[PDB]
Amino acid sequence: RGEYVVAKLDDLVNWARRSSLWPMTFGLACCAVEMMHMAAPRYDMDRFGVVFRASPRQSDVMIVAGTLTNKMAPALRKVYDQMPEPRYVVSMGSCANGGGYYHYSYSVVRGCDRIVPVDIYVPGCPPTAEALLYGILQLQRKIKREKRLRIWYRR
Amino acid sequence: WKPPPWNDVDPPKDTLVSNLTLNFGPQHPAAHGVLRLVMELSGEMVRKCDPHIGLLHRGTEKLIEYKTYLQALPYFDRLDYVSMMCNEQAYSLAVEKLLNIQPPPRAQWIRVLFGEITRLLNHIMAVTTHALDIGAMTPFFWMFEEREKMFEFYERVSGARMHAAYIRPGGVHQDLPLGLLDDIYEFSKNFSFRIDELEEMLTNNRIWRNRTVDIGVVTAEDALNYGFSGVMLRGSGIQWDLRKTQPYDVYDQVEFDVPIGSRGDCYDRYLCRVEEMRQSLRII
Amino acid sequence: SMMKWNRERRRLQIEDFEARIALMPLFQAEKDRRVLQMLRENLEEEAIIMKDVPDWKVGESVFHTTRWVTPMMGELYGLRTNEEILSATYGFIWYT
Amino acid sequence: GEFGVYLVSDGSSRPYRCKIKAPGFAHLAGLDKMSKGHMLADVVAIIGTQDIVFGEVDR
Amino acid sequence: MELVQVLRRGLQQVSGHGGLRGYLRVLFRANDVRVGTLVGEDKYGNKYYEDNKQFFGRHRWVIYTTEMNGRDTFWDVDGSMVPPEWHRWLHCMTDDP
Amino acid sequence: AGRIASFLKNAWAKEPVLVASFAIGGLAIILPSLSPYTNYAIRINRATPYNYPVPLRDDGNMPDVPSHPQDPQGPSLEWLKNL
Amino acid sequence: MTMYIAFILSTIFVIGFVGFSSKPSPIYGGLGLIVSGGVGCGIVLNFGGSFLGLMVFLIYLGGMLVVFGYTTAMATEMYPEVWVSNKTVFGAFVSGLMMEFCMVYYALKEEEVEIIFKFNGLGDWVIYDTGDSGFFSEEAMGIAALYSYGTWLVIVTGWSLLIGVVVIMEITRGN
Amino acid sequence: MPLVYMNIIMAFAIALAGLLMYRSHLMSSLLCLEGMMLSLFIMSTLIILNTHFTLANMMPIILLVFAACEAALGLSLLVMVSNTYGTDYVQNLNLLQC
Amino acid sequence: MWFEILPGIAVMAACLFIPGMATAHIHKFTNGGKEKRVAHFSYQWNLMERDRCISGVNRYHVTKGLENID
Amino acid sequence: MNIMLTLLTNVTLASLLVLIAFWLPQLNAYSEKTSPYECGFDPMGSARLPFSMKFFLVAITFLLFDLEIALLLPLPWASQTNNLKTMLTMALFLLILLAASLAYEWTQKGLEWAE
Amino acid sequence: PFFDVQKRLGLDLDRWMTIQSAEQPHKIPGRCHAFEKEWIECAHGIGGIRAEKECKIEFDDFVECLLRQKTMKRLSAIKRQRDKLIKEGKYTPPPHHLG
Amino acid sequence: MFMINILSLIIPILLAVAFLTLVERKVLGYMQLRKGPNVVGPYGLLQPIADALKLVTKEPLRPGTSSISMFIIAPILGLSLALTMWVPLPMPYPLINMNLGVLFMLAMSSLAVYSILWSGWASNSKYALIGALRAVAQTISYEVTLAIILLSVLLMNGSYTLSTLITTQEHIWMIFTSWPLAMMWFISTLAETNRAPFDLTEGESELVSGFNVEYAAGPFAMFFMAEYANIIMMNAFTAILFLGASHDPHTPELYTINFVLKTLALTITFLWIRASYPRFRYDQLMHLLWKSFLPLTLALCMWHISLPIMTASIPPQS
Ligand SMILES: CCCCCCCCCCCCCCCCCC(=O)OC[C@H](COP(=O)([O-])OCC[N+](C)(C)C)OC(=O)CCCCCCCCCCCCCCCCC
Ligand code: SF4
Repeated sequence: RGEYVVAKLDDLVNWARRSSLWPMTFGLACCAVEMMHMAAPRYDMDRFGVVFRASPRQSDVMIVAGTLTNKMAPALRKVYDQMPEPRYVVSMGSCANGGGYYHYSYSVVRGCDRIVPVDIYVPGCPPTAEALLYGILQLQRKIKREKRLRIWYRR
Repeated sequence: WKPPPWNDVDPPKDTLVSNLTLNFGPQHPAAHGVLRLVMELSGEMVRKCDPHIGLLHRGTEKLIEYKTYLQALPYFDRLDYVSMMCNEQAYSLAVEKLLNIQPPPRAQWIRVLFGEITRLLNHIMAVTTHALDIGAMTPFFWMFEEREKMFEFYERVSGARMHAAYIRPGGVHQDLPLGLLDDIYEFSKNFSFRIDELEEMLTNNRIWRNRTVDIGVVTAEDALNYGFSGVMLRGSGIQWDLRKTQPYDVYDQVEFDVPIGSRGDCYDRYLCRVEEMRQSLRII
Repeated sequence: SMMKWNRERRRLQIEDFEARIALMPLFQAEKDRRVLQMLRENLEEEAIIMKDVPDWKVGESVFHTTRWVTPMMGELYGLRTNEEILSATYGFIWYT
Repeated sequence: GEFGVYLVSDGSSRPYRCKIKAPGFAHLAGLDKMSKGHMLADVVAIIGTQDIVFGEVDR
Repeated sequence: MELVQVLRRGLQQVSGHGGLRGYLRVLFRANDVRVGTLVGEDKYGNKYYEDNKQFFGRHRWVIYTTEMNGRDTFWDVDGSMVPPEWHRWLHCMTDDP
Repeated sequence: AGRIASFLKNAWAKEPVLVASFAIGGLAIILPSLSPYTNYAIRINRATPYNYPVPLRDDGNMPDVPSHPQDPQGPSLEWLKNL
Repeated sequence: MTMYIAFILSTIFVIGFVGFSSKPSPIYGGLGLIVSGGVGCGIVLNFGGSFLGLMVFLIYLGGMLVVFGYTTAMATEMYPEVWVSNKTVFGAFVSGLMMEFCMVYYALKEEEVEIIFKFNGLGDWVIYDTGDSGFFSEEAMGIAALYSYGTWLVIVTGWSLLIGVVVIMEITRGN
Repeated sequence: MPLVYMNIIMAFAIALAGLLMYRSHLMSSLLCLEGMMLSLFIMSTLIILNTHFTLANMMPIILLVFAACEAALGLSLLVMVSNTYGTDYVQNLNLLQC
Repeated sequence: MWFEILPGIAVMAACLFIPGMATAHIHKFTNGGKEKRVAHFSYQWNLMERDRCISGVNRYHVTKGLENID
Repeated sequence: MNIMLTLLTNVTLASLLVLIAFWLPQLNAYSEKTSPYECGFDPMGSARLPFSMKFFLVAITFLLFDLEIALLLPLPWASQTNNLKTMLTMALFLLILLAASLAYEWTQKGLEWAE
Repeated sequence: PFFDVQKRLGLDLDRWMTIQSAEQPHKIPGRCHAFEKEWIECAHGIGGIRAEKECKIEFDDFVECLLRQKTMKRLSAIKRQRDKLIKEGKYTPPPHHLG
Repeated sequence: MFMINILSLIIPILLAVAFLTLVERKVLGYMQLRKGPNVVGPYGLLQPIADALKLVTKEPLRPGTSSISMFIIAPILGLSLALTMWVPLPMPYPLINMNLGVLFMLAMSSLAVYSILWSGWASNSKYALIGALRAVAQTISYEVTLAIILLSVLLMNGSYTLSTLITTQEHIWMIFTSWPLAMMWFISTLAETNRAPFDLTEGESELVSGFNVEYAAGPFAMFFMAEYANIIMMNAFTAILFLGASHDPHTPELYTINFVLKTLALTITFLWIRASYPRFRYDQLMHLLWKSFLPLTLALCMWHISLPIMTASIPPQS
């Protein structure tokens, strides 16, 4: 029936969305160079199918990597809106997650989620490279359990 | 109607050129994600550049007034986040100086070993990341495989990958796991080849030189007066190095050849760094 | 090596051209018969259709001289089909 | 470069004020004199060799 | 001759992975066709391997089970599926299972 | 002499490119004058019969032109196949 | 259709000319002209001018008009003055689409159009000439005569072009 | 005369009119200049190819390489105008007056 | 190792294979086994128009020789 | 016949390619999404200013050289002439005039364009 | 020319191309070589105004060879009458018209 | 059956283009001790499909200050030229046997710069505008050496007919006669094709993405497809030009074996270079071409115009 044909169509879209999401690392602090270590041939997320792409209009998922300050806050938000749909943000590190070490200071926003709708929370200070790689695996697993076409069919 | 000017040089109008204030960064890849560089341009020619810093400003010193000395130690690990152990070296040396307490000689030798290992950590990204922005991308992964190896060494001793929290006032927190000196020795033997790998890749390449040679040159006096330090002075021929002039810890009981350049441009510092890589390997 | 090869091609070209030279007599004679025959077919059609024109004597020599002129292609294929016209005007021209 | 820490101890068990000499701070200060008479595609080059990490220059 | 041995080793991979079915299974489930000695098995179906010939890292590895705590995991893969007592050995924190 | 050799070597020290191009341009402009094959080049170029050599009316007393395209009379290019 | 294919090609040529002649935005004016530049070569190609047709593509389509885009990129009038921005350019465009549509209708009925010159509305194919060109492309042989008989022309053309780079620097030097 | 020939002739005339009927952008005026010769180049090829004037085939290029040289002057004069005045406007190109 | 790249370019060999094989075989198939007789000059074109007219089936590629003349 | 058909078929295949690359992925839009991107900050208002002379200068020099190379395409056919001596003298004359314009251009600052 | 320097020193600069009946590459003709040769030799050593009227037959024939105005006017009337005749259906084109 | 042949040429070219990104990613990756895509399908065979249809399903945002119509015609022009680049290629028997194919091929390649100019203008951003102007001045500067090299190289061929190149190279590769021009040609194509070190047009590190700074999803694919399509055809053009191969009339298959193998190998060198050399700078880019490339090309053209007369080895025009 239509339910079966819509189940395979979104799966076909589901395949690419979980295998071709080009990430962006908003290089902020030691979390960023930690991401850069997963870029080493040790892990090479490119083998999963994701490549570091600049020009936020081209990317699908953007990773906050480091501590967020009020100065950095308006720019990080506005670049998030111009990021095309679907757009997912991954909080890497305690500072990005909830401020971490800089959670009480006068010039850090407590948690990056106060600015953007965080999809995946990656703990760590810094999160080890494969631990952040694990978060990317979760994001594809979360992407797998989406019902965009199913919802529209029942909409 | 007015009579024409006598010299026929009709008077020039208002300025019809602009300096095009450009908002470089932070999303721009070359801006380390966190830079607000703004500068003025007459065409490609640049007039002035304002490096608007602050996009990563944190309390740091503000909270140190409220954290104890032990609690304040991890702050330095996150200060110069590429040189993990070297910052704690500064803090531990300072704090133990006030306490008039000197660490045991075994602790001193551990600090210098990881300090120069940290010197390998920092210098690798310093050149490779510059190689990323300059173009050719391969040197990054080319050597970041090695960066994982002493990162694995960091984990074996302290227990964490980056922020070791190892160098504490009074020495080091823990002792090395048995055999750790052996594995780092294996890395040390093979690492000099990897340095040769880079020099083969970049040193004689025309494209790298022409994008680097005779670029950003400074005189010795301005470099010193500008408060510069380390390679920024040694690249300009300034004869100075803290480990040699004021040997802290056990740096006096070891010899190393400070790589003093004689041009001061971008190229001299690059050769100064790669030799510092080899001279770091001497310390290991 | 390229010097010797190019000289050989020039000998090959003149050999190819010489075959064309021998082929000119038959080709010229065949085209000579064809073009004037097809012109006569045009004139024969002219004197079945211009018989009713108040003043149209068939075969007016538009040029004043009695010297032969190569038929302009308009009066040659003008009364033929669309396929004949297209294949003749730009037939060589198209030929991708 | 020269990473120095200047702290004042009040005699208690906690630091009273700690100022850190960031090598990038002086270097980034001199970035203006660096860029004089150079290409825009060279400002990235001089920035690279200045060994600036903003966690250090921004304190 | 050397290329002949390498081709022979390539065919031995298919024989080692239970013929054609297992070779296609692991390739489309783990992107790995390298076979090592069996080293252990938890009470979950998580086949564990080990091959000292490989360099540090890939020298010991895993293919996860198909059924985990009443959950389908044939296609999807997770790193936390590893039980704790075996997580110690897998990450080379201890070279004895 | 001494200046010329020094200048050429000194120029070939900083720039190898333009001295090479000047050598090539200076060379290629010379050999065609002294080349012994240019006369051959025009001869074979003239030998190519693009158009048909229309026959001439035989009124007698021109033995040079042959009466048949096999007779020894007329232009011959036995050099061509050997060249 | 293939009866009057060159009728079409020349027709787009006229409307392409009306485009930039209607004084639109310079970038769009370039678009209208290059469209006319592209369609014009097809007219030449239909007549056997393969080399001449390809030239305007190489030195004029992808040549002259490319550096024109720089001056348009240099001028950058403070608002785009494109077709919708002004109303007289629309009137220029609408007008420029009128007479050639009017006269082609005038032409196609009685073929007796006498605007300035006596013009026939007959099919494009007629004026062609019948006869083989053998193995030598008539266009190529004529162009290759530059270095055979066009000796005087090519010296003057070369000298003037040499003066061309002399003047360009001198005027652009700005003392 | 063949309908094709009149199309280029009227193409020139409207192109020449666009060159003469100014507006506010001598950019657009210049665009009418090479287009005006483009019709000349196109038309010249038409007769020359049609009539088998073999040596005349040189002339379309000769017209081309020289009308192109005028662009070198015309655009270079433009930036000179867009330097002392900044823009490519024409109504402000009246400093001479008296 | 490096041979895992080979399947990536092995497919490429197939992709670039198709245009070459097709235009070769379509030319062969359409033109009765022989390749497309090209006419870079007007001479070769009017050669075909003789062939097309002389074939009696209005196709140049149909070749008919000594079996016709008497 | 086949030529503009090849242009036609390629043009269509491109147009359907962009057509379903627009309507099919049409989901939702916002002003911020359509806002210009300038390194992640606010655009102050630009792309409406002239760029000195150097880009223009190299543009004009290219055209002048491009027009000179336009004069020397027929050389492969020119080599098939009967009087080669007239050809090689004139063809060389074009070539060193290319050099002369470049040589003049070089010494008078020229290709070391403005800054 | 205003100063016929070409005639004085006898070096040919432009007149090799000025007419189509002169020497041509590979000895191939123009469209109207026969007519232009006739008109040219009619109007040599005569005078511009004298040859304007005396060599009138040659000029118009050569012009008609080049433009081909009246000849295709003949064809246009032929076609116009044909379409005004076969549409009403009095005469049918023979097979050789349609092949 | 001409239409089917047209499809039989264009989809396989596009199919090869998609797999380039895979081999681009993988050959690059292995060249730097990495692995490249190997999870999405066997050895990443399905990665281009995953990449392609994701960008197809990604919403194509148009900038607020866009000319929409110009924002669309430019990618159309870019890809349409890229496919039409292949119609005169001498692939055993060339599809469109244009006697002036080389002139045709140059004209379309030069016309490709209109995509760059309109891309920056329609985007209407300072970064896009300068990136486009920087891009176009790079390529238009490199046209002159592109045309001169062909004029010199083809001078020993006989004409501009691309099919005739096979006859000239029947015995030895054309590179042996003009190896100085072969590297002269190869670098200029690299600058034309906009690959590292000539990536200032894109400037992944310092110019964001150049003309593709805003182009996303749908209209980005055309530029990305047009870019990579030109890579093959330029390498294919170099393959036929200098690295010629024998062609048996009774077996055109063998020539296809050689041509495909050569052109894929030449493309391999393209990203091989991209993985070895740092990015150029404009002044170096402008200076290198007009100070060390033009004079050398001019002299070499002078060498090759006189050489056939020097050795009486002029080639037949037929
Ligand atoms: C009788 C004999 C007649 C002929 C003899 C000819 C002379 C002898 C041969 C000379 C060498 C060949 C001609 C010159 C070639 C170099 C031109 C040049 O400008 O060089 C210096 C140039 C410029 O060097 P530069 O900029 O350092 O110095 C130039 C000189 N100054 C400083 C004064 C300006 O070199 C380059 O441009 C470097 C390469 C740039 C491109 C980057 C990618 C390179 C990839 C290389 C590997 C792949 C090669 C593929 C080859 C083709 C395969 C099919
Ligand atoms: S979470 Fe930890 S590692 Fe990450 S930026 Fe904050 S302090 Fe640094």
